Amino acid sequence: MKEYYITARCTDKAHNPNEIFRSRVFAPNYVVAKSKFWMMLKKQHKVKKINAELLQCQPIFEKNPTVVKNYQIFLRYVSAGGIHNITKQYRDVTRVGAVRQMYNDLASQYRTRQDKIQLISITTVGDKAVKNPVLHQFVGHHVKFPMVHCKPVIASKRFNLPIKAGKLTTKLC
Amino acid sequence: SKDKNRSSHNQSHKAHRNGFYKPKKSAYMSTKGMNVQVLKNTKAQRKFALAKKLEAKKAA
Amino acid sequence: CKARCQAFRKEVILRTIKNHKDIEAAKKAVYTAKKNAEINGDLYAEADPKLIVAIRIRGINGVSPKIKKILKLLRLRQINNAVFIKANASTIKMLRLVDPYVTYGYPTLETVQKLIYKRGALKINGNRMPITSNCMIKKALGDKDVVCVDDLVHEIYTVGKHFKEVNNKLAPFKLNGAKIAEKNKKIHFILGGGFGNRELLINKLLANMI
Amino acid sequence: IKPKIVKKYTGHFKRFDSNRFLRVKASWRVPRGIDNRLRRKFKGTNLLPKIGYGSAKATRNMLPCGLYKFPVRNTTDLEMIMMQNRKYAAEISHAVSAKKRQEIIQRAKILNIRVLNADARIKKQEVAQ
Amino acid sequence: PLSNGRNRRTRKLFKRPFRGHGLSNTSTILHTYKVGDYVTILCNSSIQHGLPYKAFHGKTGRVWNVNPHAIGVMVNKKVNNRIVVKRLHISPEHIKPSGCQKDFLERKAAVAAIRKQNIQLKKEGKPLLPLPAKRLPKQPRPAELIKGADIKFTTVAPLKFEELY
Amino acid sequence: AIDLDRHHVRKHVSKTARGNNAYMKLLVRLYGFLARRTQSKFAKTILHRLCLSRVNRPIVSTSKLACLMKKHPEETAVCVNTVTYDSRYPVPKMNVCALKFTKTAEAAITKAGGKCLRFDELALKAPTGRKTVLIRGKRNVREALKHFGKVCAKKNPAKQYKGKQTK
RNA sequence: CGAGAAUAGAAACUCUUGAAGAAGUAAAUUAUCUACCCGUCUUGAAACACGGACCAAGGAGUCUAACAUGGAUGCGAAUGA
RNA sequence: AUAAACAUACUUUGAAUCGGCCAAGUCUGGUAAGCAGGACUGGCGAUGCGGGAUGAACCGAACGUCGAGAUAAAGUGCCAAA
RNA sequence: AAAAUGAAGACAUUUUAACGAGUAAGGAAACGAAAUGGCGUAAGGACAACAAAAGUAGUAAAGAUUUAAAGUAAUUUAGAU
Repeated sequence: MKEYYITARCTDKAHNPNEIFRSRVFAPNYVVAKSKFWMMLKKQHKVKKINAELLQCQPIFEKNPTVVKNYQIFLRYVSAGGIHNITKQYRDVTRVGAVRQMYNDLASQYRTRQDKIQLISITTVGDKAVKNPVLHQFVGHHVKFPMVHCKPVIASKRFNLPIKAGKLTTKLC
Repeated sequence: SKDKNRSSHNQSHKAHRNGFYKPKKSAYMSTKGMNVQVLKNTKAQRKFALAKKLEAKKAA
Repeated sequence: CKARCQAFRKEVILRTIKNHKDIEAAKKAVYTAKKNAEINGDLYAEADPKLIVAIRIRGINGVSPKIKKILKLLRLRQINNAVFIKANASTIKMLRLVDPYVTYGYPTLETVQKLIYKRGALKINGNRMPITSNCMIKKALGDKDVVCVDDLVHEIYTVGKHFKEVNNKLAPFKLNGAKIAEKNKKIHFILGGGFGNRELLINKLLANMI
Repeated sequence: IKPKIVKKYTGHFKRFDSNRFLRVKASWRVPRGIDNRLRRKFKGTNLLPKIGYGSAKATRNMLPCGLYKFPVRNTTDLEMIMMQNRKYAAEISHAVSAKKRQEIIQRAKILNIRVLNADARIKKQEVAQ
Repeated sequence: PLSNGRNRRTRKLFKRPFRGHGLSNTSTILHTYKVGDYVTILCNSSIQHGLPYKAFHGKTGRVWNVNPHAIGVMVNKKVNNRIVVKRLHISPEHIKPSGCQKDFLERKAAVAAIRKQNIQLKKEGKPLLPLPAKRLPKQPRPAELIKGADIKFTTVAPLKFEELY
Repeated sequence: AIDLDRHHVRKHVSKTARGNNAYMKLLVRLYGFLARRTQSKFAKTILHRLCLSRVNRPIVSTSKLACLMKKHPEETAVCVNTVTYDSRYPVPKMNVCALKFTKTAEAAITKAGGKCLRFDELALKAPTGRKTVLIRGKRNVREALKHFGKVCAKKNPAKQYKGKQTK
């Protein structure tokens, strides 16, 4: 999952060649980003690739991929019944990192595959605007929990024997 | 004992094996059933040019 | 006797300098133009690609009669076969029709060089002979002003005036096998599949295939 | 000097169903049946003679000793391979008597020609001799 | 299952154009056809006499003979696995001047104009003009600069789903 | 596999003298060597015609040689076939190289003052072909060509193989 | 630093096994993988469709007459007799 | 624009065959049918190989005898290679 | 398929390149660069020790049973009884 900045213009009778269409598209690569970008133009402004020129398709990186932020993804997906608008909150350090979480959450809770979800916008909310019941318990400064029933950690697959000698124990960790 | 009446299945594939034989150029140059006066003009001139050419060959 | 071998060798050296000068000067001009647009706050639209490399992905069984003819006109008659295709409004539509059976994109100069040097061949007297000498290239393409392999590469990459005659001489490269897709080759590359337009990502697939 | 004689299949191509029925001999016959298991090349039974099994042309029809075979019926037959003693080998015919076999054998040693039946139709010099 | 009538399945093929009934044009009978021209067979149902077969409707043919009231037309017909030459005699009420070579004919005029100048320049010493460039498919567009003084930006994002009820 | 238009089958061109004629096999060898080395279209043409079948090597009469060389007096007609004699018209003086001369044809050419050369003589005198006129006989004058087709045809009917009660 | 070019530069070796049986090949057995009854009509048979208990010998596009095409042959306005 | 010289155009003689069946981002009769009949294409028939446990048609891919390598559909707890 | 060579080598010549699934069906003989290549049964006409005693055979024929070798195969070859 990567984020791209794509611009283009339409040069034909219908559209003046002075209107630039910008976008911020989350795509696995840059070929998919243009594919998403063109369909947005075709379904909204009747602009087709045969009558348009791309200008700049540059990757966008996180300025501070070390600061924890609370996100708020506004999205619309298609179900068996109809189309719905949903808002989901996520905690991550990168914009692209949170989007992959949204895709994995949507595909599990709602069983909605990737070719039904359209991301309208993604912003950053404060520490009190989180409304997810599970995620609201981890925004405070005084949060602590004893991680228990830990499986003992193996340093690497090198020491992973199939049969072990002696009893096996879990960890208060 | 009913049978299947007709099918075009595998008929375009059969037709394109030895493909559409185009007519030769000699087919487009036929002049049967043309204008009677136009035909008379052509025959009259072709007899005039032929006689003149054959006379010169005869002299030498 | 063979004093012309040194003379022929020098002409290859002189022409190679001219070829590299043309490619580097054109590449430099793009970089300078891009900077001035950034300085002036303008917008720069990169020129559309001219050369397309296409690879046959699917087999030969179960192809529509119209799709079967296009793959013959592009000389993609075998699975794992690569050809170079001129990009225009004619061949772009032709490739879209045969999309499920091909993957294509825009190759880099390094990709073009390695394809010709390692897998290149020519059709001489109806024989698919691999490239082994510049005399074999001078004989085949003498009248087209192509005497060295680096002249063969330069014409292909820049799409010169004699591209069609030069490109037709080259036999379609027979590539190896490589991981075609992430999901499978039954969907478009946009969906994670194998076929379709890969744009500049065809070089990664070609690297594992050459 | 002798090259490596390489055979692509050292077994025998046995007729189909020859093992089950005795009226069916082991000499190969291509199955023409419309439902034959072998001729449709089923897994397990797809062993048929093909031109691809042919051995190398350089080392074809060559005996393990490194030479070809040239049958002889008399001493004068040996005179046709005296120039090629390094390429051919004499093979006395199966009907040549014991008296004539010695004359061929003696002359072959004189002409330096190998004989593949050098110990054939010999007398009783194995017991009491 | 259809019948083998001559004019079967002509409820829509042989119908006149909407508000196109009555008499035809006058230029239809005044157009001068010459041998070698390209014509289009268009069966006019308003004239039942000499109506061509319904299979040749819309076919483009070449004039091969001119007769006092009929114009000879020669079109190609497709048979089992071959192609045959069909020769017809059609009144002008059923044919039409084809425009297939309209683009080709103007290119000949453009070349003939340039060539006529090249005979006015070579003898007089001036450099001779070249022939017009050949047609090519839409080529890849070249690089160009876009000014940032008269430009404007409009953002594009997926639209929030709005119900139509 | 590979998707081809067709598979390679033997090309339908003969490259040797058909039959076991020891002399026609020698002419093919003689002109196969001439065409390969001299690389002249004439020797290639003669080599190609020497390998045609008998039905494709039609005869040329002395009447046709006379008319073809009327404006070519210092020439040598070359026809790869039997040369027959037309008993209705005179034979002028001319040198003819041919595979075979009919007894009445050779006498007519010799008596008129001409020369009857074989093909090994021509290769000795004009190998590449210098004073030669290439001549071949008519192929469509065969009686078999009349019956080829369907006689019911409206344009070019066949000629109706005769048989029981043919009226 | 140095491409072209001119002058000088160079590779002939070890150890093990074998007429006390080497390398390869064959037969028998064992082990892993693999293998439905042949012929036939049929869209489709391993078929709950038919013939087949086993073996030997016999066993089925031949001859005469007319026509045509085609490949080799002789002669040629003649050819055959 | 692209492809095409073992290209292209054929000529003559003639074999077998016209019981077909299947799939479907197709249709008509029928409640429906592994039912009956059609338009376009691809297949089985005539076809083995790898996968779906087993399967005429599905997926990959069509076959001279082999050695080595990346691969396809698809799989990676054991049967079962991962 | 194309180039090279070619009175006789030999393996049905040398080199290069592409190709090689298959029911019904077709590819008669001959054709030096050969217009598919061959195995087997019987009978007829010739050839088979070139110095005037000229293929094998009571110093063991044909047949039969097996052991091995050559050929992709049809089959051939030799040993022992």
